[PDB]
Amino acid sequence: GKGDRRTRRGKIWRGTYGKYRPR
Amino acid sequence: MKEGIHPKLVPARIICGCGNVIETYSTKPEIYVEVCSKCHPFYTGQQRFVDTEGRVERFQRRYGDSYRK
Amino acid sequence: ARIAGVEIPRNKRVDVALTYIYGIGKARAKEALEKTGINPATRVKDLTEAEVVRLREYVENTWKLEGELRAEVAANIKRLMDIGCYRGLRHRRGLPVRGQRTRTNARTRKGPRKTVAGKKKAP
Amino acid sequence: PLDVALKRKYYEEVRPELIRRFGYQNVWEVPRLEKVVINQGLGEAKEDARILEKAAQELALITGQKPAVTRAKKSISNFKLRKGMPIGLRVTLRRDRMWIFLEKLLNVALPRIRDFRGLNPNSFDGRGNYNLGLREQLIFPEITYDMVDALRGMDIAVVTTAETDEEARALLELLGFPFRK
Amino acid sequence: PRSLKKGVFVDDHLLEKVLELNAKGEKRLIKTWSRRSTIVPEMVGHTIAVYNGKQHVPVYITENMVGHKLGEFAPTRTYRGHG
RNA sequence: CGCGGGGUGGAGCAGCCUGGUAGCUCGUCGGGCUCAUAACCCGAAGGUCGUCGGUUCAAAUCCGGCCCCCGCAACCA
RNA sequence: GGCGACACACGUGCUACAAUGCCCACUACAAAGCGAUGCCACCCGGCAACGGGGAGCUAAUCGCAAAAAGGUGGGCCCAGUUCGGAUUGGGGUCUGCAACCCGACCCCAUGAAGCCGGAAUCGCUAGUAAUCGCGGAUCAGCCAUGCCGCGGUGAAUACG
RNA sequence: CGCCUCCUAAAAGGUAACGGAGGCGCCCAAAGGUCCCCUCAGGCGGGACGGAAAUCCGCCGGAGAGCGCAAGGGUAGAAGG
Ligand SMILES: [K+]
Ligand SMILES: [Mg+2]
Ligand SMILES: [Mg+2]
Ligand SMILES: [Mg+2]
Ligand SMILES: [Mg+2]
Ligand SMILES: [Mg+2]
Ligand SMILES: [Mg+2]
Ligand SMILES: [Mg+2]
Ligand SMILES: [Mg+2]
Ligand SMILES: [Mg+2]
Ligand SMILES: [Mg+2]
Ligand SMILES: [Mg+2]
Ligand SMILES: [Mg+2]
Ligand SMILES: [Mg+2]
Ligand SMILES: [Mg+2]
Ligand SMILES: [Mg+2]
Ligand SMILES: [Mg+2]
Ligand SMILES: [Mg+2]
Ligand SMILES: [Mg+2]
Ligand SMILES: [Mg+2]
Ligand SMILES: [Mg+2]
Ligand SMILES: [Mg+2]
Ligand SMILES: [Mg+2]
Ligand SMILES: [Mg+2]
Ligand SMILES: [Mg+2]
Ligand SMILES: [Mg+2]
Ligand SMILES: [Mg+2]
Ligand SMILES: [Mg+2]
Ligand SMILES: [Mg+2]
Ligand SMILES: [Mg+2]
Ligand SMILES: [Mg+2]
Ligand SMILES: [Mg+2]
Ligand SMILES: [Mg+2]
Ligand SMILES: [Mg+2]
Ligand SMILES: [Mg+2]
Ligand SMILES: [Mg+2]
Ligand SMILES: [Mg+2]
Ligand SMILES: [Mg+2]
Ligand SMILES: [Mg+2]
Ligand SMILES: [Mg+2]
Ligand SMILES: [Mg+2]
Ligand SMILES: [Mg+2]
Ligand SMILES: [Mg+2]
Ligand SMILES: [Mg+2]
Ligand SMILES: [Mg+2]
Ligand SMILES: [Mg+2]
Ligand SMILES: [Mg+2]
Ligand SMILES: [Mg+2]
Ligand SMILES: [Mg+2]
Ligand SMILES: [Mg+2]
Ligand SMILES: [Mg+2]
Ligand SMILES: [Mg+2]
Ligand SMILES: [Mg+2]
Ligand SMILES: [Zn+2]
Repeated sequence: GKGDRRTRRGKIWRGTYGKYRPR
Repeated sequence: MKEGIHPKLVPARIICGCGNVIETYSTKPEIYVEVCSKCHPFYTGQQRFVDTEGRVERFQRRYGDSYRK
Repeated sequence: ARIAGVEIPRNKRVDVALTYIYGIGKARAKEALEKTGINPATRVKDLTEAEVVRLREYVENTWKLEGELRAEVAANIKRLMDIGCYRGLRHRRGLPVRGQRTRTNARTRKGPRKTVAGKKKAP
Repeated sequence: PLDVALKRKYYEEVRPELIRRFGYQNVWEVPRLEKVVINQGLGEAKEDARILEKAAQELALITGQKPAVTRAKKSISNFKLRKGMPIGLRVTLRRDRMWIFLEKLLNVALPRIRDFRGLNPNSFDGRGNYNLGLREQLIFPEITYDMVDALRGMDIAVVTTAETDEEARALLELLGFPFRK
Repeated sequence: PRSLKKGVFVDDHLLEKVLELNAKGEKRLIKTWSRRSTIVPEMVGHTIAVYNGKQHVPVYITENMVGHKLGEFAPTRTYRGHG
């Protein structure tokens, strides 16, 4: 879910990037 | 020993995860185990596992002495 | 009782099964398998006895798990409580530790509500 | 009798080390193992079931010896206990069946305890006997998680002829009992 | 935490206070307001008076509380529960 | 030391007879409706049964002493 | 230092309780805005936050930029789970004189309540509700899930 | 108001008062017969859940346990299991 930061969905929510949502 | 009330003990081969084999008697002819006494980290002498730390926290919080002497 | 001391559930893929071990999330499940050549899709039921010990050996030796991890987590809380730092008082009285406000929620840390009586109006 | 590794070890290794450790003038002075008594004080099966069966069947697999029922001596209201209710299983292991169980208890069972850090050195009888307690019965190799239905533990009494704790601790460590401290 | 590309933070004025004591055969009672100054190995054995906003609480510093800030040991709010 | 009855959540009453299970109405507290209150609606908490002692595996319940509180009786002389 | 307290109580919201869903990879289609100790292409270090290089743009030109739901392919198979992401341990990053009280982010681990919510109660009549994402003001940073805007997909129903 | 136990009852028996205290009006198909075997309570030390007290082990322990229910007598060289 959007609250799960360790996912490509939660990173979109916080507007941030990481291993779980790279660019 | 009373007749007909006990399970027959038979020669038994016990197999551990460290390729170890034990020749004992049991009610099952061959038993496989994931751990024995020949490899338990307590049994195998000191065998300090993942933790050789102690700790080194905390006074080993060096890096660095970069305040001017 | 297979690896470490927990039986990882059969019928599931091996990568999710290993997560049922305290100390292994999804990313560590990704490692151990790849570092040992076991198809992450293989069902636990369908692993060699050779693959059991190969998966087991690495898992149990690379990182500390179940009981020891809890003992080292407990040791650090205990340490914070012993020295008397502000985090140590939080873990004592049972209040949150990471800056969260307590006027309203904190229920995960406080537990069920303890409803009290309130101040009254005038008729 | 027959050949069990632990027994042959008691004579070959442990007896001479004991004599040279303590100076026994008589060969019957040196400590011996006498019996192993296993106690499952259940009480869950007071009336809630005759689960004593599935628990004696597993005690029978672990020891090779059919357990016997123990019944409540007195009645106890707080315990919900009428005098005579079947509230446990006890089995007295002696001679070779004692060795075979002790041999597996050290070689496979105690290591299978999770967070195992050695047997308590303080649990000696004061008079040379030892007791320990287990919380799971699947610590033993004859028991599998598929064959179990509910976790039951036990008390293990190992009786020796040693007059003192000091002699008995030497007897049990030399045989291979990992003591914590 | 503070980016270790930068140093471990001590307000310097407090750090002088302790290195003089070591040199002169410590220890005096050290009263500071730098609740932020990181506890640093040159402090163990001393006792620093930390201002929590009202008072200077004494703080005896031991080896097992080094990676911390001084304010951690002089709490700022007194509680005692509700009636 | 004439004979009865009674003592249990805050109030008033079950439960005792027949030992194992504390209950009912109001009240009290949190929410709701109302502009607000009451009523009303939704939730919850509070009694180790006057007391000491005994019987029993187990006592509010059964037995004995004490405390307290109401009721009856006290006739022929 | 406190405005961030916490036996409690209420309002407004975010995230969900899953399969019309979740997850990974591939691949499409916006609008309105902002941008000179500003936005940062691309490049190497790093699992990542970021760091170091380093073009272009005083901006219908260069940049923020990837829009997301969607479309395709594959994985999960009804579990308190590959649902959910609170809480907590450890390790870092960055802005800042300074992140103890009291920052945001990233990574390993931890993985709570929650199985659709009592009495009661809110909004919306159409490109509306619902759902998807995007930008701006404030601003060193930011507790923004708030506000002011922006388009994407797109219903049900009105007897009275 | 009949029955049982203890005391009063003055070391045989018996012995009164509106003298001091309790109990009975059942029960058991084994709680009966016999044979064979077994020995308690409690104290302390030891043992997962497990507590003052469940079950287990060692040591001590002549009977203070038990013997359906009052009391007394009796009793493990059994009447107890
Ligand atoms: K008359
Ligand atoms: Mg997830
Ligand atoms: Mg220095
Ligand atoms: Mg796990
Ligand atoms: Mg706070
Ligand atoms: Mg000799
Ligand atoms: Mg045999
Ligand atoms: Mg001792
Ligand atoms: Mg086993
Ligand atoms: Mg002995
Ligand atoms: Mg009262
Ligand atoms: Mg009352
Ligand atoms: Mg009645
Ligand atoms: Mg009744
Ligand atoms: Mg009631
Ligand atoms: Mg009210
Ligand atoms: Mg008005
Ligand atoms: Mg009202
Ligand atoms: Mg109620
Ligand atoms: Mg009374
Ligand atoms: Mg009762
Ligand atoms: Mg007359
Ligand atoms: Mg509420
Ligand atoms: Mg909100
Ligand atoms: Mg709300
Ligand atoms: Mg942006
Ligand atoms: Mg769960
Ligand atoms: Mg639940
Ligand atoms: Mg999950
Ligand atoms: Mg932390
Ligand atoms: Mg801060
Ligand atoms: Mg479900
Ligand atoms: Mg609904
Ligand atoms: Mg309208
Ligand atoms: Mg959604
Ligand atoms: Mg800003
Ligand atoms: Mg916050
Ligand atoms: Mg926004
Ligand atoms: Mg008569
Ligand atoms: Mg009669
Ligand atoms: Mg006489
Ligand atoms: Mg007499
Ligand atoms: Mg006569
Ligand atoms: Mg006469
Ligand atoms: Mg009578
Ligand atoms: Mg008959
Ligand atoms: Mg009889
Ligand atoms: Mg008979
Ligand atoms: Mg004990
Ligand atoms: Mg016990
Ligand atoms: Mg009796
Ligand atoms: Mg009686
Ligand atoms: Mg007697
Ligand atoms: Zn082994």
